[PDB]
This record gives sequence, C-alpha cells and structure tokens, in this order.
Amino acid sequence: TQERKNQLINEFKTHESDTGSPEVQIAILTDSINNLNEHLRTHKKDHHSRRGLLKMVGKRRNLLTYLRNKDVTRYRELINKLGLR
Amino acid sequence: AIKKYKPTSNGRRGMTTSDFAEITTDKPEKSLLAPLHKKGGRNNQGKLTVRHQGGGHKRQYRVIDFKRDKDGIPGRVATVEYDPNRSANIALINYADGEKRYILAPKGIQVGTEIMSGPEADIKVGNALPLINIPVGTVVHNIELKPGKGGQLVRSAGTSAQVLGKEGKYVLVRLNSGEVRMILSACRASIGQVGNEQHELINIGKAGRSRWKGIRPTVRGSVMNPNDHPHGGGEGRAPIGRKSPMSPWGKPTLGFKTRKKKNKSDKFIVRR
Amino acid sequence: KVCYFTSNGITHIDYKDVDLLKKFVSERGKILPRRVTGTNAKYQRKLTAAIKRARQMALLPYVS
Amino acid sequence: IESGIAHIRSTFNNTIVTITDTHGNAISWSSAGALGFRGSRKSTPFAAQMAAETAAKGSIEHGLKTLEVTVKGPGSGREAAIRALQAAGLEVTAIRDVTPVPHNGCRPPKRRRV
Amino acid sequence: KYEVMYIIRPNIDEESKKAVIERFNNVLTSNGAEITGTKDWGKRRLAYEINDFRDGFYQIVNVQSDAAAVQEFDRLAKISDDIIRHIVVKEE
RNA sequence: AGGAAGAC
RNA sequence: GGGGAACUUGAGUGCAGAAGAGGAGAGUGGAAUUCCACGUGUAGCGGUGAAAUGCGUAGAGAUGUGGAGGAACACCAGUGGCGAAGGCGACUCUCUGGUCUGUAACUGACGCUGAGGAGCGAAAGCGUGGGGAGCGAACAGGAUUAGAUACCCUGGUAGUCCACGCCGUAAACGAUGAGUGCUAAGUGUUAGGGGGUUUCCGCCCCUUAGUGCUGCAGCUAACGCAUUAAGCACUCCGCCUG
Repeated sequence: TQERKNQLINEFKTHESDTGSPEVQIAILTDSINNLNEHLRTHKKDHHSRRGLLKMVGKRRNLLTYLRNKDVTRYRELINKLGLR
Repeated sequence: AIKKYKPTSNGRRGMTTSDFAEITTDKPEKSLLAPLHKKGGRNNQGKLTVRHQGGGHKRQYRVIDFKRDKDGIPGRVATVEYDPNRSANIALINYADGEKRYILAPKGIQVGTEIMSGPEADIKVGNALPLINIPVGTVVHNIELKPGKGGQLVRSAGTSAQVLGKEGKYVLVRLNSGEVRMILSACRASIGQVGNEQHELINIGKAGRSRWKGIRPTVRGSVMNPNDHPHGGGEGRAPIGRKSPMSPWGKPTLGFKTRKKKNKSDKFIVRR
Repeated sequence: KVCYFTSNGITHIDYKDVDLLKKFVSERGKILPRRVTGTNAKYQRKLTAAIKRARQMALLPYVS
Repeated sequence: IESGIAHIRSTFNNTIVTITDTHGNAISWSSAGALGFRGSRKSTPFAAQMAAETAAKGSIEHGLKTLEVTVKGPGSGREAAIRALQAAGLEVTAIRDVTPVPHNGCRPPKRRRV
Repeated sequence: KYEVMYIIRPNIDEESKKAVIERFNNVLTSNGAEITGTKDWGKRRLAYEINDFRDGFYQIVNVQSDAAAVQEFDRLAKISDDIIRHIVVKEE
C-alpha cells in the first residue's frame, strides 16, 4: 500500500525534494483516474465514484492548461511521456 | 448478448438472434459425432403420430456424457461449442487420461478450467457429485432418477434446480415449475445452472426461421371440417361451439389433468 | 454521568469481552441508552458495533 | 397434573384465556364471547374477570393448582385477570409480558382517518 | 490482519475435532497466508438455539493475509456441514 | 384521540 | 490591459492523525406476519360508534413443535452523522468517492462563476424476465346516509422487492443561488489540535470545521433574520413586471 505513489513521485520529481510542481500532481491523478476508471468498468452503476472521477478530471485539466500557459516545453514533454490526448 | 436486426425487409422487422459470443469453435470432434435422420412424426408402421413436425435443416448428433462415470480424473474444458439438438450449448473437455468427452456447459464456465467429477470432488461450477455429497441449497442440474442411468431432470438452457435438504436415503429437490420431488441419494447430479441462459429471449422473425428448425404449419380446429376436428364447421367464424374445448381427438384440452391417477411415482412427490 | 472508558483510560472495546458487554446490555437483551449508561458518543457507537457482533456470534442473547 | 401455563390474551376488542400444560397441552378455554357478551362489554376487564374465573374452574376440574401466566396483546384486563386467577383458589408464580414485537417485519396496516 | 471466530458443533469426537481444525488451518495456510496465532476457548453454552445444539466449541485464528484466504475459508466454512458459525474481522 | 349529519 | 522577474496568504500536493446510515457487489443473522403438516383442545374468532359481511363441528381462534418463502431491519437513536441534491440506519468482507484537524516540506495565482452541453435525480408510471409474505389503487360484498361511486369493516388484482433500460417530475423547502471578506455576546452538541501540579480520573483557557437555541447595532411593510444574515460590500448566474 502506497508504493506506486512513491515511485511516481521520485520518477517525475524534477527538483530534489519537491512534492508540488504540477508534473507530480498530473502523474498522480493520471494513475488515480486509471485506477478509478477500471473500478467503474467493474461497477458500471456506481455514480458517486463517477462524480469523484469527474472532479479529478477537472483538476487535471486545469493544472494542464496552467502548465501550457507557464511553459509549453515542459507541458509537451509531459504529454509525450504520459501519452494522453 | 441478443443481437437485434435493423429492419431492412419486412421479414427481418422483428427478428432477434443470439450473438454466439461464448461459442469458441465451429468444428465438432470427429470421434464424438453420430448420424441422425429426421422422422417427421412418423412411426414404425410409417403413420404420422406427431403433428407439426419434420422438414428442417439436417443435423448430426454429438454423443454427450450424461453419466459422469469418470471418478478421480481431472479434466480441462477445451472448447465450448454449438449443439443444434439442445437449447444449451456443450463443452468439450479433455480428461487427463487422454480421452475427450462432451458435457453440458454450465453457467459461467470458461475455457481451460478444471472439471472434477468424483464423489470427493469439491463444489465448483461443472463438477458432478452424488446428492448425499452435494450440500443443501446449491444450484444443481443434470439430476438422475436412478443411479447410473444418466442425468435427466434439469437439462435445458438456463434452467437449474435447488436442493431443499437431505432426508436420509432420499433427498428433497426443488425442480423447475417449482416442483419439490424426492430423489435417491445415490444419484450423481452435476453442479451449476445450465449455461446458455438466453434461449427464451429470441424473437424468431420470419415463418421460414421457424421452419428451419423443423416446425410445420399449425392449423386451428375452428377452420377444419366437422369430420376432422370437433370444433370444425359453422357458417363462418364459429366459436368453440362445444362446452369443454377439445383436442382433435376426443378429449378436452383446457384444465383436464391428463396424468394417470394411479401412478406409481405418487409416493415420492411432495408438492406441485 | 461518567464514562467507564474515559474514566479508566482504556483503548478500544476488544470485542471478546463478553462480561463487559453483558454488563452494558440490559437484562432483556436491549442495548442500554446513552442517557442511562453515561458513556461518550464515540464509545457508544463502538459499543453497539461490538454488541451486534456478539449477538450474531451468539455470545449475547437477542431476547429473554 | 399440578403445574401449568396460563396464556391470557387481551386485545382492545376481546380477552381469551387458555389453561395449558407446560408441554403444550391445553386443558380448557373461555372468553367473553364464550360467556355470552357480544358488544363492547367484551373489552371490559370485568368480562375478562369472569373469563379467568371459568378458566380457573376448568383448571381445578382437571386438577392442577399452580401456574405461571403469560399475557399477550395490549388490553385492559391485566390486573383483573391475574387477581381473579390468584383469588380463585390457584397459585401464580411468575408473570410474563410476552407480546410479539417485530423489529419491523411487515408494514402495519393503514390509519383509521384517511 | 484478520481475527477469525468459528463455532464447531459439539457432536464431534476429539480426534476428528483436531482433524477438522487442522483441515481449516491448512485451508488458511495453503493460499500464502500464514497464521499469526490461535486460541481455543473450548465448549461454551450459546445464547440461543442454532439447530439442535445448546452449546459448542469456539476457535479463534489470527491470520495475516492478502485477502484471498479469508473468503476461501468463508466458502469452505459455510459449505461444510460441521462448522456452525464463522465471521472474519479486519482489525484496525 | 372520545358518533354520519346538507342548503339559505 | 499585453510582457519579464520576485513573494505566500487564495488554491492544490506531500507527511502525521480522526470520524462517518457516502456508494456498488457478494455473503450471513434474529424477532415478527402469512402459508403447510402434526399434537392438545372446544364453539366461537374477527370487527366497529352500535353493527354486519367474512372464517369456523369438513374442528376455527388459542396453544407446542417442524418446514417454506418474501419484505423490513426494534432498543442502539440523539433538533446526532455522512452526502452536491435526491437520499443513506441489522452484521461481515472486496473495491471506491469524498470531508475535517495539525504541519510549513513543497509548486507559486494554478482561482470564482457558468448561458448552451453532459451526468445524477424521491414516489408514481412504462418495456422484458423473475419473485410475490405483508400492505394495497382498481374491483366486489357489509354498513351508515335522503343518495354515499367516500370515510368505517371483510376480502383483493396491478404495484411496492431484484436485474437491465426508459420518463425526468414534487410543497425536489431553509418556500432563502454560488463564492470571498468584515460586524456585540451567551449556551448546548459532533470530530479534532495546543497550554496550565499527571502518562491517573476531571477542571479551566484558546482553537478550528460542522450542527442547534436565545439575543445588539443593522435590515424589514410586519412576522421575523441576526457570524449557519434576510446586515455592510464585490463578482458571476437564474428569474419577475396586475
């Protein structure tokens, strides 16, 4: 329990000790959306979990467009690494 | 898993069919095939006894294990494939001896799983156990009347029985049509609901597709002559003129209980 | 007006304490209310979870 | 036959009594309807008092002398029934308030003023 | 962390009693879940009537698992004809 | 918690 | 406003904790109601303001047993909890959504609102397949009344329950849109954190985040609201014009 979070944190870690820095957060929520999306594929008719899923999709999209506005190069290398469109 | 056809002609206007998703191959085993010919309701004299039969697309019988005599030997479910003789579809399993057998595929069985048929076998879907070993309440199909004869009771698609508790030498079993009935506890009955489950929810479509299964036209007696049916005759659109609506032969047909009253199996039946 | 659990400073119910649950249950088999027993609300929720577990495992009676 | 159960039941409308053995063996029974009242007098504890009286006569007729009594249903003939049973030449040892209490079970029938 | 309580019926001779508790301990340990402890209370008089038994044997098995052995134990326990009761508890 | 009772 | 470069409060992340009837699936348990079989057992049971229809000498009701099946989870239970709203109360497990407290280790304005759009959405209703114990529109018998297509009594179909879809409405209510910030107090309750002789019981003082009840200035046409504003402001939305 909670080792995948650690390995994505020090993998997408760009500063030495950062846990903010939105590449870390986009990585964490891409893993969380994929896990919860498999859960809803099992339980199709759960709806409050879908509401949580839509909330995290909104969080990730707002962080992504902020990263577009700040630096397009880091955003481009992140989207090429993660593979989402 | 019911594939509706979009209406392009008036024949396909209300037709549905199965998707045949669970069927994995289209070539049955050449060592477990036996020939058949239609008889059309005919007899050993040659006369017609069964109305409304004969004329369908030809088929070939797959010999299917109803006895489950192989005790102590684990098998592997090689394929699940289409049998035209029965509403369920069957599974070819390879035993560890080297031979292959055809069983009825239960609900939720998958390719490659193991099948253990002994009286010491644990309860999973597809295993065959005697009814003194099968615990109370489990869904059970392929029940035998007599020990060693072969599974007779609940064999069609999507139908399964329940075990309402053991009694001794006998075992109480609730069959389909809600029917509680006592079966000797040496009868080997398989475990699990039968695995097509969707044979009811099929709209046939044309008249031709009911013909392809070997079903002839069915004629009311109201449109027949007086000497061909009790209902026949009348100066146009006759009602059932007689009291007690009748068979074409001389017996009434609505509500008339046709089971023999002095039947020898009445001591083994509880409810109906 | 005093809680036993906050009085003695005890950790969680340790649900196999059949005598303790038998003392907190009424003699008919009813769970005693908070206004009578005097426990805190968190410990009342933990107590009623323990008591229902014991009732299912047939350690404490339902009716008498 | 010395000891028994007195199953007294008191509804809002009726009061019915059975003298029974401990092992499920009824001796005799009576009610206000058995004693002849047809109207609202069935609900009166006085009619319950005669019902308990003639139940005690049937109990003495078979021959038992000691009881314990179980009461069912909400009613009014509680004290009159138990005092008639104890003062009719019998003994009572225990009182049981056995009323069937569902947890919820099935839903109750509808109200009287809809 | 699962503490497991199960009730065995008292019409059991003690040879087959240790046979069936060894059987269920083997069920717990055959799926990669080692046991962390056990405790046998013995025979106690139950609070109400199960089938015909006023009393029965209580066993407690403390397992650390990957949450397959507990429900494998559960299906084998309520499919058995000789164990009266069973619950599992995830300790917090 | 203890009756059905219209219109001007 | 457009651009470049700083900063940490707004907003997120990590770390350490806490509570929950938040959701979906599978399983298990007891008390009741009904039905069936048997033992005892006589002559009534039920029902209302009197009544009667009903059920019952083919043995009822009561009573002691043993099976069947469905629904709902008493006390715990609290102007308590959780959820965006509808709503969610037996217990256990698998998966899962959030919320709150503390920290100061991070990124450094990533924020608010939101027309159209998409998604949920009580009950009743519809389609397909199950299940049907109790309750019960429709419907029938008994009363009452001038009539009584109603209240009241006896039955009782669809429904209520499960799975898959649909419709998309309620007095869907706090008859109070969302967000942020200032403005006297008193007193309970829920989940925390910190301090004063303790790691003992409790006693006091700060401290949030709910959830109540009284009560100033102030607002209102009055009722009333009042740090959970209907006060003083700023943004965005929806809506009204007898």
